[PDB]
Amino acid sequence: GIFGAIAGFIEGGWTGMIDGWYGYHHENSQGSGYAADRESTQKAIDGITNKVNSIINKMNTQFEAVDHEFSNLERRIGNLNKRMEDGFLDVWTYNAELLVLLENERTLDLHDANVKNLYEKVKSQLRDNANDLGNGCFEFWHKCDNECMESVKNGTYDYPKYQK
Amino acid sequence: GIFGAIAGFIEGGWTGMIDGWYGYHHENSQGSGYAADRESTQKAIDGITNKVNSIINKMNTQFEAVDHEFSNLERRIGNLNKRMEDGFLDVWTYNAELLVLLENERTLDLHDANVKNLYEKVKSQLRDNANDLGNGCFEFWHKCDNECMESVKNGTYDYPKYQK
Amino acid sequence: GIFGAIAGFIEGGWTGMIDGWYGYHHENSQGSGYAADRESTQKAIDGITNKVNSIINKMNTQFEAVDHEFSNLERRIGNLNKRMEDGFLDVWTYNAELLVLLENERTLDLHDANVKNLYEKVKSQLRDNANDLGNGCFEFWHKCDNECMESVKNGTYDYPKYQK
Amino acid sequence: DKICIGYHANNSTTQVDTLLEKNVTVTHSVELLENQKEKRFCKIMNKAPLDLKDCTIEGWILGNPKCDLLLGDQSWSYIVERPNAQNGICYPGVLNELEELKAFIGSGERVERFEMFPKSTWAGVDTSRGVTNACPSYTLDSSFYRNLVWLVKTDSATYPVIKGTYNNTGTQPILYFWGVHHPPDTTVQDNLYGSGDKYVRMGTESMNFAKSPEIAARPAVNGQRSRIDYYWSVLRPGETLNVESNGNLIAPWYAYKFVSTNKKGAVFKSDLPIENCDATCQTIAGVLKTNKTFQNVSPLWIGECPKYVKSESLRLATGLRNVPQ
Amino acid sequence: DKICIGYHANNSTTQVDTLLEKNVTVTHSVELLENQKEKRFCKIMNKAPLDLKDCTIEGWILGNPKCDLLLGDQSWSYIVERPNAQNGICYPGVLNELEELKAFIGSGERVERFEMFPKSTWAGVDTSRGVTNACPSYTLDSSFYRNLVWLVKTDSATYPVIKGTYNNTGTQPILYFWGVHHPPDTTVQDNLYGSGDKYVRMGTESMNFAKSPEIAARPAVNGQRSRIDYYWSVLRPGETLNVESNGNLIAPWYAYKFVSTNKKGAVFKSDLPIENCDATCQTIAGVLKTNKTFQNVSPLWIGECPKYVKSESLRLATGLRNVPQ
Amino acid sequence: DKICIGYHANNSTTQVDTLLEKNVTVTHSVELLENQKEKRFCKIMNKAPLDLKDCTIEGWILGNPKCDLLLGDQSWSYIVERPNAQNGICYPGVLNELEELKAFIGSGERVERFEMFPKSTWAGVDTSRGVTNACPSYTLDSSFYRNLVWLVKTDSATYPVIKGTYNNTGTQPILYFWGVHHPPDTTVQDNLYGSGDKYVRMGTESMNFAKSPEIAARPAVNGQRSRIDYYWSVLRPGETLNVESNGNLIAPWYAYKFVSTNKKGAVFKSDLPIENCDATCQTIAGVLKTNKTFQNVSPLWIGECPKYVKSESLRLATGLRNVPQ
Ligand SMILES: CC(=O)N[C@@H]1[C@@H](O)[C@H](O[C@@H]2O[C@H](CO)[C@H](O)[C@H](O[C@]3(C(=O)O)C[C@H](O)[C@@H](NC(C)=O)[C@H]([C@H](O)[C@H](O)CO)O3)[C@H]2O)[C@@H](CO)O[C@H]1O
Ligand SMILES: CC(=O)N[C@@H]1[C@@H](O)[C@H](O[C@@H]2O[C@H](CO)[C@H](O)[C@H](O[C@]3(C(=O)O)C[C@H](O)[C@@H](NC(C)=O)[C@H]([C@H](O)[C@H](O)CO)O3)[C@H]2O)[C@@H](CO)O[C@H]1O
Ligand SMILES: CC(=O)N[C@@H]1[C@@H](O)[C@H](O[C@@H]2O[C@H](CO)[C@H](O)[C@H](O[C@]3(C(=O)O)C[C@H](O)[C@@H](NC(C)=O)[C@H]([C@H](O)[C@H](O)CO)O3)[C@H]2O)[C@@H](CO)O[C@H]1O
Ligand SMILES: *[C@@H]1O[C@H](CO)[C@@H](O[C@@H]2O[C@H](CO)[C@@H](O)[C@H](O)[C@H]2NC(C)=O)[C@H](O)[C@H]1NC(C)=O
Ligand SMILES: *[C@@H]1O[C@H](CO)[C@@H](O[C@@H]2O[C@H](CO)[C@@H](O)[C@H](O)[C@H]2NC(C)=O)[C@H](O)[C@H]1NC(C)=O
Ligand SMILES: *[C@@H]1O[C@H](CO)[C@@H](O[C@@H]2O[C@H](CO)[C@@H](O)[C@H](O)[C@H]2NC(C)=O)[C@H](O)[C@H]1NC(C)=O
Ligand SMILES: *[C@@H]1O[C@H](CO)[C@@H](O)[C@H](O)[C@H]1NC(C)=O
Ligand SMILES: *[C@@H]1O[C@H](CO)[C@@H](O)[C@H](O)[C@H]1NC(C)=O
Ligand SMILES: *[C@@H]1O[C@H](CO)[C@@H](O)[C@H](O)[C@H]1NC(C)=O
Ligand SMILES: *[C@@H]1O[C@H](CO)[C@@H](O)[C@H](O)[C@H]1NC(C)=O
Ligand SMILES: *[C@@H]1O[C@H](CO)[C@@H](O)[C@H](O)[C@H]1NC(C)=O
Ligand SMILES: *[C@@H]1O[C@H](CO)[C@@H](O)[C@H](O)[C@H]1NC(C)=O
Repeated sequence: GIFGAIAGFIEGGWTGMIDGWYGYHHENSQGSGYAADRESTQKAIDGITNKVNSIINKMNTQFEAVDHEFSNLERRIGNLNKRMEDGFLDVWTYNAELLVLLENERTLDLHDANVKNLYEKVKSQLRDNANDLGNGCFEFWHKCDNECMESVKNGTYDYPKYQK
Repeated sequence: GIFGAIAGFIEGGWTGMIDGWYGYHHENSQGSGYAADRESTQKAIDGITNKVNSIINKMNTQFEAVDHEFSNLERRIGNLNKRMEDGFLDVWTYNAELLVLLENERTLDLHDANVKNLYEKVKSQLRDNANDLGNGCFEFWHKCDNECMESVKNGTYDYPKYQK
Repeated sequence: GIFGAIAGFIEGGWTGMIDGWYGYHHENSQGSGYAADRESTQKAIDGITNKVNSIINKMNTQFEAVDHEFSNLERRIGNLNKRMEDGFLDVWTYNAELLVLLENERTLDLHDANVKNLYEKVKSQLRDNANDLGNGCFEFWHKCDNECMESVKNGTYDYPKYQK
Repeated sequence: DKICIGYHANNSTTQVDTLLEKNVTVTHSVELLENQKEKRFCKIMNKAPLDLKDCTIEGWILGNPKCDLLLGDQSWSYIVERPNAQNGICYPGVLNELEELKAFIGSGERVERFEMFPKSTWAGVDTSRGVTNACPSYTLDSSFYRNLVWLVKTDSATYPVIKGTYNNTGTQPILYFWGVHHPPDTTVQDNLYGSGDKYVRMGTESMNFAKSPEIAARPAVNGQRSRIDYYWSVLRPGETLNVESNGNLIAPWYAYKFVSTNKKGAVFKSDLPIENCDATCQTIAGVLKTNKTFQNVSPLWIGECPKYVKSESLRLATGLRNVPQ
Repeated sequence: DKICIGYHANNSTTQVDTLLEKNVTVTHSVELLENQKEKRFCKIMNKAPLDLKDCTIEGWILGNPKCDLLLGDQSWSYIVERPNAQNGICYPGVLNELEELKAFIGSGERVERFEMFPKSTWAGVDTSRGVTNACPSYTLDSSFYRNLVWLVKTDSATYPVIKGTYNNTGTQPILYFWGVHHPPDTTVQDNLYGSGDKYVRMGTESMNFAKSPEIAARPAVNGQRSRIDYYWSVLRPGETLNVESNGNLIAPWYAYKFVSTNKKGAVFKSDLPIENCDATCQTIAGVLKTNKTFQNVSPLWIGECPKYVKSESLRLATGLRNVPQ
Repeated sequence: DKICIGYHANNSTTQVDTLLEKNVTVTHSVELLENQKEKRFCKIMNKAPLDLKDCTIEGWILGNPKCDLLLGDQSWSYIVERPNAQNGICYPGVLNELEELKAFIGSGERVERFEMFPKSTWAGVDTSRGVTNACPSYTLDSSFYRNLVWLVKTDSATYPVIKGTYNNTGTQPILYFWGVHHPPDTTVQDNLYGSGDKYVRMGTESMNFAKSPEIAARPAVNGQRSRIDYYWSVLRPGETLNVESNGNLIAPWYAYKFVSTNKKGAVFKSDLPIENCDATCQTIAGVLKTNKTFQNVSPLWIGECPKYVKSESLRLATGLRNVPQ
């Protein structure tokens, strides 16, 4: 990824997390467990459903060939017709294949950046109260229960409190 | 934004700043006030004027329909003509609509990245002499007058001096 | 660059490094010297060879004009033919020119991001054992010989060891 | 105590391509392109196509006696001609403007066969001896077209001038046919129509027609050295037709009331079976039942079909890159 | 002491769409597509179009007597035919190759009416009795076309052979017309042209023409059961034309010196008024006064117009996402 | 002790454009577009084109006596006609359906000239006096086409009916030609073919033809006021042709066995020299020797060529932005 995250410094993915695209794996005294960040997930989901539906929508026309026949002295207009039909066929084939390639590239880059930005979202909150390993895991200095983790998750982590 | 900045960690925008796209809101003993970073602004402006003029330029051809009439025994070539005109109409409509969608997406991403990079430009200069709140505001430890702020703005901020 | 690196905080380039696109210029007691990061280089190279070959591949059709002649009473179908040939010519010209512009933009952005991400790769490894100048050079606090530098390069830099 | 940031993965081995990278496995994708078809012809708008079977379009519309299965009224969503249908134009000749007639019938939905000129129209001639062994029915070795009539001088006298009128007072256009007989020599010309210069002429408000015989000996075709020039036209609502000839007239007899579709219209040359099923999209290659955007089966269809395209796959990634471990 | 980094915002509620997101308000955008037109026909290159008014192109160019408003010279940037113009071909018949003639005139800029064959050209015949109540002027119930002349045998004798020549020694091509009269029966043929087989023939360096009458009774049209076959051609600079007939000739009389444009050329079927204004782009739907790249008014235009397209809007974001608060 | 991160640079001044930025120097790029050509005609598939030289296609195929350089068999990868070739149709007339004949020959690869109707075929007439000073060879002032023969009544008697047959029992289609002579007056008609109504007729399985003379006086062309209507057709394998005429027949004599290509086929109007070189791509403008994807030389070619396009350059950046210092 161009944002360095997916198959980058975060070297792989959790088959464990089955309820979202991006999320969390906490680790504390009550236990661990996976849980997805529903917000940035639903954002990605809406944006990409949008991409797909816009692509399908723009592609909702058909050039239409015809069974018309041409005599022996109509070779020229016959050939004209063939060249036209093949022509249009060629440009629509090109448009489709190219658009698919390009869009896939940018879709992947999108996922990558969303991950990177979630990581940043966290690090920005926890600044001194933890240790950045550099593989996208954070090690606390203090204690974090469930109402603690939850506050990081729903973005309301009180840094003053745990800074001492 | 995929760079996290606009409507991200910088949650909103200043209607106050009316002289640029990206900029500053300092706060010191002489007072506050807004002021735009004319450099990265003029850069964005030139790049995007360029995008628009390139788009208009590439679109400077017209397929041209004709009033030609066809008899009762010219149904085939008539239909051929219609299919051609509609065909081309369809591909140009598609090209336009699609290009607009895509380009808007990437334009917005551009603005976002320019903001992010200005933020970075600053943080890189001021490293210890201030406190990163994480919402794109920086709180000094020392004193900063106007010839002080100005040096940050025009990129010549002397970090040695204020580090003690 | 939108990732800020090329002609950004890294203000220029090394004509010295002639064996890769991205790399290193170390500086220690045995001497200095340039050396390219063959991994991310070969990655870029493969990805961009891929881009070029996909572009050439998708463009591997030709609309084909014809020498066909039309009488004085065939003005209409003659004009029909001309309009068709010019039409297709126009759309292929547009597709080519536009695709070139766009793709160049994104290629450059790719190089920029690859640089930025290498920088990050390093900084992530060396965290306390060096000083980030902010122009993409890192100044050690400890001593780094050649088997030392090499371990940074091949990504196996032991941070515990040199942290004291 | 700690917390980690990461992303989804799964058992998926589905791959996509990018400008930078081919063969890239991802978590969730979608295929926009249909390649599956049912090799058959089904109904469109709950309306069934027309199977010409062992008849060509010419043989059908001219009323070839071995095409009597098709005789009378017909309605269709589309037309199916069979690749090696044997019954078309039995008596050697050319159908003038055949291709445009095929296009016109293609643009149709229904025909009503009716009688336009009873044999009584033609006065002082023999309307009952117009037959040839070139045109057999399944029940005799010498017949002729059901929609045409071969007028021949009465068993002695000469060929009088004969006249016909049909005033189209109805709301529908009429497709109709006639012909000119081109004999192989002078003596046959005389045996059939008597001597003297002969003509065939036809008038409407917006069309007229004149032609004389073109007597010469041609290669044998279905044992005939004579030819017939076949002609077709459409009498519009309000128009009326005058027929006038003093010889060599293959006179219209039956004709068709025609219903124009204003939509596309299809004539498929194919051997696929017509089955009693339903469909909302029908290619010459088969039926597509899809919700997908693209297809690579055929460019020729009737109904609402995906955009034809040459691609093998058009796979679009929606999920992220798959990296299980 | 502190300093903040941020971005612009404003009172704008203008929105755009992206592949990811619809309805997204932004600070500054631009609209590339014009949808506003002035429903009228204006001048092009300071040159005014031709209003045929109550004449069709046929009626204009053949010199229908009720089209005398248009008689003589004309120059145009483009042509406007009115949807329900009443005066075209008054005496029933067909204009051969009408569509190609319309295309040719479409490709023009100017005509100079001149006299090509004075009635004196035709010797030993009556050039003064060629009139019909099918073709009235606004001042008598029986006239004929201004550019054609109906030759009839002199009040007793037979129809002699008649001959005409025009050598185009000028630098401009000449558009001209003639006809063949097809009578309804033998006795009318004889009353007008006398007995015997009749022909009409015309020769140039690169064209020849022969035709005989096609005598039959047709449905009444403007009270006529006769027809006329109209024909048109272009005598090139250097070419010369020979006319020869012994009967049934509707002889050319007036003709046109024609100026070919080499540019596109337009013939608009429309009812919009022609006003005394100016324009650099003129659709069949109206005038566009724009600097924009696209338009959705019409695909048919003359002059320099934006690329026609089906879109409603083509709005392009230039500023950033608007987030005031 | 320290270590730095950075990127490549070099002596390159090669530039590219982006949507955001024009004139941007980069380290490595590639040019996808060819603009260089060799102004000449070379061989295709090791097969050489046909240089018509001072003959037009008409003059070649009809057997104009000054085109005898081309007489006999020919094979070609493509055809080259010269802009101002002087020898085409020497005796004034029209080649019917000329454009379609040009297209048909365009679709060819080879012709074998053979004799289809020896002069003996035509019985009781003069096959040896068919010559005109309109059609000189390089060795006499009065000849005629090598592939046609001008039949004239025997020096006294009248014109008998004459008949010819050729049964195409071979595997190749035959291109062949004939004509009808249109005299300028009655007395010439009589001097050549005698009196009485004359016809020319031709029959095959899938084609028939009848025509009479169209006698009139035309402008002088190559000193002739007469005309000839030229006609061409293709006798398919299995078909057989019957010729029958009692006057005014320009009879087929030699004809061609034709080989259809099924590939594209080209006829180039150009003055470029044909040289003894090789090529895998051949435009009307010259040869392209490239591995590049695009070209801006010409849209008209034979062989495997890059996609024609109007661009000046199509430069694609592969390396990064160049910033030496
Ligand atoms: C060796 C050779 O060429 N011999 C021919 C000889 O065959 C030909 O006679 C014709 O032969 C065909 C063969 O299938 C038919 O028998 C023709 O018969 C009919 C017909 O059935 O079509 C009889 C029919 O009743 C006639 N139709 C009417 C309406 O009267 C027609 C009609 O006369 C012809 O079709 C005119 O085209 O023919 C039979 O004539 C003779 C004829 O000249 O010529 C020999 O050379
Ligand atoms: C019930 C029926 O069908 N009766 C017709 C009868 O109408 C027809 O007479 C013709 O009637 C029309 C009616 O509008 C005109 O009156 C015809 O007159 C002229 C004409 O004006 O066109 C007179 C004119 O002077 C003649 N032109 C010249 C140059 O001499 C022509 C000319 O003779 C005809 O146009 C030939 O086409 O006609 C009038 O003839 C008669 C005619 O046969 O037939 C009845 O059955
Ligand atoms: C002032 C004027 O118009 N005078 C013409 C006079 O020229 C013309 O005579 C014809 O003149 C041309 C001039 O090049 C030839 O000399 C014609 O000669 C031939 C020919 O060579 O073509 C002789 C030839 O042998 C004849 N061909 C055959 C097969 O017999 C032909 C043939 O008769 C004509 O081509 C028929 O088209 O002509 C010569 O006839 C006379 C002719 O009427 O008319 C004067 O007015
Ligand atoms: C053209 O030539 C072939 C000769 O090869 C003819 O073929 C014959 O046709 C008859 C029936 O028409 C058959 O019964 C013979 O047995 C065939 N023989 C051969 C050798 O083919 C053909 O009919 C000829 N046609 C004309 C019009 O000349
Ligand atoms: C065809 O039929 C209609 C009958 O419906 C004829 O219409 C008449 O036309 C005349 C004038 O031509 C009118 O004055 C009558 O009042 C009409 N009557 C009706 C009932 O329509 C029509 O003219 C006929 N035409 C031909 C050529 O037969
Ligand atoms: C048409 O007019 C011109 C007159 O300008 C004729 O030109 C002459 O042609 C003959 C040969 O055909 C030359 O020898 C004369 O010297 C030419 N003179 C001039 C003044 O051009 C032309 O031939 C005429 N043609 C017809 C058929 O009328
Ligand atoms: C965050 O989580 C707690 C539950 O642990 C909930 O009660 C609280 O209201 C949440 N607040 C926000 C802003 O998400
Ligand atoms: C920066 O700002 C000061 C004014 O406060 C100005 O005099 C100085 O020259 C500027 N230098 C640069 C490099 O912008
Ligand atoms: C790193 O470099 C040393 C040589 O300095 C080499 O022996 C070692 O195996 C390398 N290991 C990796 C993982 O690259
Ligand atoms: C892509 O993968 C398929 C197997 O899934 C393989 O057969 C093919 O060769 C690969 N192509 C490329 C270009 O890597
Ligand atoms: C977009 O906004 C308009 C109002 O500005 C609204 O009526 C429309 O439904 C919206 N469409 C979508 C797809 O959100
Ligand atoms: C681009 O560079 C060329 C010289 O290499 C210069 O002549 C041209 O004017 C420049 N165009 C633009 C738009 O900067």
